[PDB]
Amino acid sequence: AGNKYNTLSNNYALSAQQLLNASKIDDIDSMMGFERYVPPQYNGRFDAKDIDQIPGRVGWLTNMHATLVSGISGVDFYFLDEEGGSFKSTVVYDPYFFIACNDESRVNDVEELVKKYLESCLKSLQIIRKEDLTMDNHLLGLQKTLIKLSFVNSNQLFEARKLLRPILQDNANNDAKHLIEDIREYDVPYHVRVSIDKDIRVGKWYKVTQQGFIEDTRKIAFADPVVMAFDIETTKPPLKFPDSAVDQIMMISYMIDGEGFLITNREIISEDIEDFEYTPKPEYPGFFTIFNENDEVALLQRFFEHIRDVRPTVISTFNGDFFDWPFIHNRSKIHGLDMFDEIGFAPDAEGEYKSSYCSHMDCFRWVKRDSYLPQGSQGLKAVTQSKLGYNPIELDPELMTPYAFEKPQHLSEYSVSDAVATYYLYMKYVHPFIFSLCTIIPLNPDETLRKGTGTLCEMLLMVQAYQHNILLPNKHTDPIERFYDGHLLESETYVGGHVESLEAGVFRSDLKNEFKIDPSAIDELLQELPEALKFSVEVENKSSVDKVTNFEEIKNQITQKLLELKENNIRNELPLIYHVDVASMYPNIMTTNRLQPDSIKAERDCASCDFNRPGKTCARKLKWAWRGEFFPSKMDEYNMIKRALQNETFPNKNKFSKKKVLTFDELSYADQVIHIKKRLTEYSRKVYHRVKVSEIVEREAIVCQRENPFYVDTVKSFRDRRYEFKGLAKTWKGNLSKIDPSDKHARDEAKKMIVLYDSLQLAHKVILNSFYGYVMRKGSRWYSMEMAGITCLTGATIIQMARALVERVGRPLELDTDGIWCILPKSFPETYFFTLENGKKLYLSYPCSMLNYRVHQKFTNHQYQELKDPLNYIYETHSENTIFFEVDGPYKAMILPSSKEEGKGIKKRYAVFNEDGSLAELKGFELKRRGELQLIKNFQSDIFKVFLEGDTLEGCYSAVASVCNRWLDVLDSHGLMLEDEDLVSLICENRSMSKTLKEYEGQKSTSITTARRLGDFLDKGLQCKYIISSKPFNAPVTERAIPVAIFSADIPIKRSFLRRWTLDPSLEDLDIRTIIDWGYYRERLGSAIQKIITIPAALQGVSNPVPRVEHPDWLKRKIATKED
Amino acid sequence: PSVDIDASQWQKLTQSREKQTTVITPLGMMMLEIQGELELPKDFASLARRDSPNEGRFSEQDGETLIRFGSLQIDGERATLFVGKKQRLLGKVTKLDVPMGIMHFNSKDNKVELVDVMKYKVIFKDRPLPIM
Amino acid sequence: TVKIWVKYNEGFSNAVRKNVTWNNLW
Amino acid sequence: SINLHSAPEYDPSYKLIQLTPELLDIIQDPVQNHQLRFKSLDKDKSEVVLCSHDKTWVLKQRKHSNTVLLMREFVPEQPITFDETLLFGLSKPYMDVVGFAKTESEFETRETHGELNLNSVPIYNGELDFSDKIMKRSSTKVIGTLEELLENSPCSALEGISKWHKIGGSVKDGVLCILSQDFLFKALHVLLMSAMAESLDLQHLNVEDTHHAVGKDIEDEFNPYTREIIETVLNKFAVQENNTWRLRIPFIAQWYGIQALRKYVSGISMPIDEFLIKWKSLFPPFFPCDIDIDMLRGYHFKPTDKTVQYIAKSTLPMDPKERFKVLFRLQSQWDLEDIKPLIEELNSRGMKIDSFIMKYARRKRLGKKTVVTS
DNA sequence: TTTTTAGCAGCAACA
DNA sequence: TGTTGCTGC
Ligand code: SF4
Repeated sequence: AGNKYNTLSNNYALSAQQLLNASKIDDIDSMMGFERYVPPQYNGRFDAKDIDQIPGRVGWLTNMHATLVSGISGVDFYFLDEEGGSFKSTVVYDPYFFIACNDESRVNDVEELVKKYLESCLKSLQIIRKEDLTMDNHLLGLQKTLIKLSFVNSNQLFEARKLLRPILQDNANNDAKHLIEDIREYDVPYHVRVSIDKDIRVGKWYKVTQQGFIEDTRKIAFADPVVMAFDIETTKPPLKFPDSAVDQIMMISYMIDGEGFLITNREIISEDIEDFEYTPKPEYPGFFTIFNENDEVALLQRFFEHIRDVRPTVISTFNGDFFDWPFIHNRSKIHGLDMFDEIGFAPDAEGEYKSSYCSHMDCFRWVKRDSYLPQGSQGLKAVTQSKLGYNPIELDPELMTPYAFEKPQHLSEYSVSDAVATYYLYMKYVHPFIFSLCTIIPLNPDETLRKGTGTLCEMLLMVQAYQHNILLPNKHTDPIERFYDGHLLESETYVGGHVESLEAGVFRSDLKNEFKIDPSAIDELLQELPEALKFSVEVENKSSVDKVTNFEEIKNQITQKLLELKENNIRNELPLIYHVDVASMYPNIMTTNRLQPDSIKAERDCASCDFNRPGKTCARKLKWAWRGEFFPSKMDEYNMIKRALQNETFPNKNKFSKKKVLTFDELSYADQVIHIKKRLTEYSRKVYHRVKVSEIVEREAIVCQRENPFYVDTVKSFRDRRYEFKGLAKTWKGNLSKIDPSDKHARDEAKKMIVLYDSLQLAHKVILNSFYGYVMRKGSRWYSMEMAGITCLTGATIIQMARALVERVGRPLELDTDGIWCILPKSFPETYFFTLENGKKLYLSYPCSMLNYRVHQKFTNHQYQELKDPLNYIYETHSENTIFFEVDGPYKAMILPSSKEEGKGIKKRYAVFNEDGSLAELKGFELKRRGELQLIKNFQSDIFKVFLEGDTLEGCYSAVASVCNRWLDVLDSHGLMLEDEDLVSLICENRSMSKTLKEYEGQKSTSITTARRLGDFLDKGLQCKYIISSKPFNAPVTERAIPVAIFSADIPIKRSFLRRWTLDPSLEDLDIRTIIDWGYYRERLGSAIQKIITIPAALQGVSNPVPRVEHPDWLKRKIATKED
Repeated sequence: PSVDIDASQWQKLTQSREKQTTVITPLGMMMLEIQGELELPKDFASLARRDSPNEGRFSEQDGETLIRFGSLQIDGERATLFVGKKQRLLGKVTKLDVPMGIMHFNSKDNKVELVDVMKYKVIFKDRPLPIM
Repeated sequence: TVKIWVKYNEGFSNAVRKNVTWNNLW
Repeated sequence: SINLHSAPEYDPSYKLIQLTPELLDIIQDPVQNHQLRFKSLDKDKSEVVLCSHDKTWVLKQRKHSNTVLLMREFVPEQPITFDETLLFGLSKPYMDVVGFAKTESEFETRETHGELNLNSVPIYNGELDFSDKIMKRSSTKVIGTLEELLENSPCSALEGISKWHKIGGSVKDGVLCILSQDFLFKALHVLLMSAMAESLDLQHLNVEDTHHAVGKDIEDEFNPYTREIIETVLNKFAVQENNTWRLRIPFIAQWYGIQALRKYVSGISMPIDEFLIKWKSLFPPFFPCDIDIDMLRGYHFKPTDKTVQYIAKSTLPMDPKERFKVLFRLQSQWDLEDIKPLIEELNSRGMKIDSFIMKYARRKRLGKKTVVTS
């Protein structure tokens, strides 16, 4: 009894500090034009149909943030607004959460207890009712009784949580206190709460009124915000990374709405730069006006002044969360400028740069999450090449600081190139994508850009659960340990997507392949043909057979081709190279089977349900494959390890505690299990000679069909809206071509909206495929590890069923989860058109429709139940299935690599070519990667196009082998040819270090050796350009890595370091060719030749086309045993 | 300041001579683009004299030391350029999207003369190989 | 005598457009 | 095969210029007076343009990172035989080419509006005996004839004559000049009074009859309305074509409205009705024209919705934000067709007017009108 | 403190 | 020869 007075004072102090920060934000917002608009009083009848008589002001909500108002919690909403430059408005709303009771008869005893226990922080209390999908018989309208606790602000809500958590912990471990079951909805972010509970969304238009925000629909197009995009050039030391403590800003390049600007620091930049044009395409203009400023502080002041003048509501950068803004802010602090009081920008709790009025659109966040680019193509140049379809200017980072004095015009051309690349990357891709996501997600642009996709699914599901009055579950907490057969689980999961590599080789539309058709598969297909064609009209094309004039003509044409393939079942003819892939596979399995985490019921919850009668159809049973990884050790051995650890002593992790040492039982239970797992890994390895066992167990779960439909309705509805936009897209495509060609005739509004619907299409797309993932989002809500296993095993069963047909009528090459790559005979029944009485043609792909018909006969849900009458709880039962293959192709060529191991393919690696010879799709491979060995990139650039040459598979591999031999001649001749500097570059291998410093005092290797050798010779991001030296003989490759910059150095310096690095004091020859390890480079290229060519042909049984690169000994044995 | 482009001679020669048939114009012109830097000696008169007579790799023509730096063999669209003893370049004859034009600024008389107009170019985009 | 070669640039680069002055020509 | 040789020294005079299809058509035209000409205002600062006889392109050099060698065919002065090296696929040598130039850039041509360089051209206000005044000032620059001016201007002949006529260029006593706004419109006013006083066909005017009509009863030494002045007024306020002039009547009325704004209502915001009455009364009798304060405001600004006041576009800032600031200052709330000619000067980016409008100032609508505030 | 999932290639170490 | 780690698909 001795601290009750010191907690109240700190919360008033924190609320005053938050009000003082809110005042500073109001001052900054007003400077930037975001004056706080308060709408006129209106005592009239509220109807949203008469909005134009409705009072206040209409605007599009561009930016929203949580604030504390004179403190009361509120959200400020920033409206790019129509017409106006901008204006903010505030919605106040009480933060709240719920208490759950175990006995609904004594809720009033809990009410009196919590009124009296929370009196210091509670604003108001109310008893409410919500649907809880974990409650027995909620499907009869039974609702859980809940105590709503409301607060004046989010700080008082947090104190109520601190007071209640001890009672929940006492109740769980060990009176009206024991009637408190749990707290619910206590962890929803406050701005997300206001956005959901008021249905306000960024990217949407609203009228701000006294009653709240009213959404507007007469306006689907976005407003045009003022968009700034910037980049910065800094000094740096040779071979190191710029340090904001010592290095200066040389230049800041930027674009505002399509005008270009450059600020230069004339302490560093040697000449005055004149106004110039950088237009890399006619669709990307860049006129640059130049501000030649005297010093770094004038450069910073000009940059902050120009931001205040143009009032950008978006600032975009490339990686500026982690370089640009950190640098500007540290340089500003060295010069005594406060960047928050100058322009409203500060680092948040994550260290990311944010303001109130202006959203920070780091393009690199979208590149990492949404661009679908592999991590090797996520640097600005490779994004510009892959998205904007030009090469930006490229400068070596080691030449930047020299070129500020020697060639500053060429440094300014580089800097404006990266501003142009960033601005047009933002405007063409990031802008329409993020603001489109905001129209549906209850988040601002900054959070919508930066949160993980499974958190975006969580927000969408929280909107839908709130709208249906469902009670949100608390966030799933993984159990700290689990056991299986008395063994400690290291991890548990399910069997995921099925993947097979069936063949390896070159397959070409102009080279012949052998086919061995199963005549019984053609008999099945001939017997299925009438219903498969009817299914293509009725289900795929949503038409009636009675409207189809040529149905029997198409049937007879397919029947003839099938009969000829039945009689001539062994053929050697040209292939059709096809990809067949399931449209949105996991989402469609989920909608078809009514899979949610709201239904997976136990035998208990199913037995407690009043719909559980004799004859029940609503209990759909589905299989999944669980997979444990556990320690070989048993429960007695686990207990022996625990007793051994209880005799040990542990360091206290809490730096604020004076107690340096803890016992085992004084550790947190998570820390206890970390120490147990460590000693069990050692014990298991010592006693059982293995650390883990893995086991796969087939399990069954009950999918309720009668359970409240909110999850699946979100998926069905979202799927239909996306289809809607694909349709609208097509109608718009017709509109963009039907009309006249005067491009500027008030139809550039029509094309932006085309980008817009495309973007809402891609948006629903990501959201759907994400729901599909979210559901295994550890720590998220609505988690459902099961459901995920059913979805994967059902998918694996569908794709194995499809493969088993394709293997009987053609040859499947690769299978990955939802897709099959195959070759069919060129005589196979392919594409047809049904003719309707109205002259419209419906599309038929027989290889696709034969699979879709079999999917519908085997995987349809005849148990799907939907709630027809919500007053009487009447359910209808129908047949649901949305699982369709799509077809892509035919393709010109496909190339599949083989393993060096006997009988083993290489999965998820292939190259595919279109009929025009363009590269359609690739898998694995290098080159596209940052750094790597330049020889292998140049070899890969040459080789891929040459797979389009030759009329047979052997001819194709022979053309490819010519290029392989030419690249072997360059190495076998010791590259004495060409120029020395060129040899350097190609041989060069480049590697970037993440953060040098102590990560680097840390590990040691080739780059680590190159970075240390650059340090010996001449911070974060360093490009280790190196070659591998022949000397010292028998030394590890990591000690033979020589930096290429030594070859351009003075002969005495070059001699001293080459002698020291080769361990040859007598080294007098300094030619690069006698230093190089040609054997190492010959093995690197030979290993590329094995993976990309020798394997394909030799794996398919064609003789080895590059004999100068031998096959692995397993593959030689596999060929010899295949020919015997 | 201001100055005219004189294009009368090229125009008269163009109208009086047939259309361009191969990659070389009737007046005997060719361009060339290399993805790289052509590393040549900094001096030539001294080095042209030590080249043995049999090779003739550094010849003298009208008082100017010309270096014989390669050979070109055109096979349809394909083209190959041999450089020195150790370089082989594979390339192509491509039709120019924008017909290039070479001109000539006579600083002496402040006259500008149109020299010729291109339509094709010989490009070499792959790393040089030995001549074999 | 055999010291003529091309130092290969790994990728084709086209530089920034520049304005032209009278002195740029002469 | 052809042997490729290189000289020790290249001629840097040879440069590469991109030739667009249109340039090719121009290039293959023997008809033209002037084929093509490089033009620049000065030697060290201004841009360089390429001009045909009727169009102008601005030149932009674009550097590249490659080695580009142009080879010309040559006939070796003495027979030269080369040794065969291990080179495969070599036909007999039949001609010889030498790389004579190494170029690092191309000259791109972008279409732009030609403008006259009016640096040393003085302003003429109709002063008597102006020949004396041209030596009262020290103008070293000499412009005898207009062709010399066009020759030293960055524009084509047709563009030059069009712009020269548009800005009211003339020549007095053998000295090239630019007429003041006041005296030009005064000469127009007297001319129209004489033309309608003699019942001349306003659609078929010639120089001699009108010139005779204007200077009939005034002394020649004090009659500034010379024949060249007549040619300027006709080429400014009429369209020619045996080529005769026909008056641009709506254009004349518009000019007259600009004159009225600059003389009488440039300091006060008069109600539109009184200004239209006085404006109407200033014309020479029976001149056929109707009017709208619509273009009157397309020309000035409106302090309130029913008044008009003159504004000259030349006095407006070139900084966007400042010009928008001063525009919002002239009238807190602005119309539309009223604000469009006021913002034309800020960004040639060809945009939706509303775009830059909001960019600085901001739009706000109501029932039918859209005004502009902040 | 915020955080979708599983299946697979292949380099390199060591059981 | 197999498992295990890590990066990156
Ligand atoms: S199967 Fe039927 S009775 Fe059982 S829980 Fe589901 S809806 Fe209720």
